[PDB]
Amino acid sequence: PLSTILALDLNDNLKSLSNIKYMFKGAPKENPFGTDKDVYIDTYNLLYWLYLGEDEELAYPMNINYFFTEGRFFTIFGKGHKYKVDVSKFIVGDILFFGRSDTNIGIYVGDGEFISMMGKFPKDETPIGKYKLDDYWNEFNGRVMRFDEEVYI
Amino acid sequence: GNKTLIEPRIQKAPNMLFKHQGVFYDDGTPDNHITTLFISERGDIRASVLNTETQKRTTQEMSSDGSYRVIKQDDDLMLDEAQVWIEYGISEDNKFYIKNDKHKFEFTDEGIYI
Amino acid sequence: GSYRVIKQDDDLMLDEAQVWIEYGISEDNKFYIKNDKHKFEFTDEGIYI
Repeated sequence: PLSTILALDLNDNLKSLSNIKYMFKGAPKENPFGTDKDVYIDTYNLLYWLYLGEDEELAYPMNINYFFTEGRFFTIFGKGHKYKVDVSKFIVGDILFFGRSDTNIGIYVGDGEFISMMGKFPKDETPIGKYKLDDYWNEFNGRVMRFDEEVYI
Repeated sequence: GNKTLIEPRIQKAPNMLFKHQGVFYDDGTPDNHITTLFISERGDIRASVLNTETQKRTTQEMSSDGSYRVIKQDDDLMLDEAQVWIEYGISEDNKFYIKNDKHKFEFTDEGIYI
Repeated sequence: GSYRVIKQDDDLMLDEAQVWIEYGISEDNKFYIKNDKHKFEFTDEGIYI
């Protein structure tokens, strides 16, 4: 699939992407992958740039309102329930939400992990990195989505 | 609840204000101090203290363009047509200044002028 | 109608402050910056220290 291949490519290149830096609402106009210079990007913009590399375009800045009405996603699990046993059924490339008000999102990777940027709020200098799901499982909020390209337009 | 945004009915920006006044107090003298925290639709902010009977006012004004300005008046409540007054702040152009009825003290981005 | 900003380093109360700096508009029409040392004042006419 497209989303699984993109997640695998991001995982393979995760250690070379240290130029990318964390910010609250970093919306730079320069593509991070097409420039050796450091750049502050958040998770939403990161996903946008990652999907823009191929033929899909989506829209910018791709805020939380994107998932409501654009019809690019179909929900897998709803918000408000949180089961630890049904995490194994997930698949790579599923988007993982975080926070009580959709503050941050993530991309799921196998072996019970996820890819996201975590750091102090006021523009942290920590680069992108992968963390275990055990400590962040409290703030998962049970919302899960998935991509679909064949039928759209 | 059904994945829909709660649109506001009115999209025009509001204008707020916190007007404060009274009538009297335990000292027995009539109350005549008026103060406001007016906010305009264009983003301006104006904190002012007024004594209407004595015809005195001191305002701290912020413009939409971003101009810090504090004005004090001695004989006119309205900002327009003031004789005795003092001002100091940041004009719409990048110039720090203190001005009054006499010639002002200005601090341009380069040098010192009077 | 007196603009005044005060900063203190060793006393929360405004009264009986040793180390402090002030600047603003006094009850009389005089722009000034004053501290423990002699002040910088800008009267309606002229410049004084």
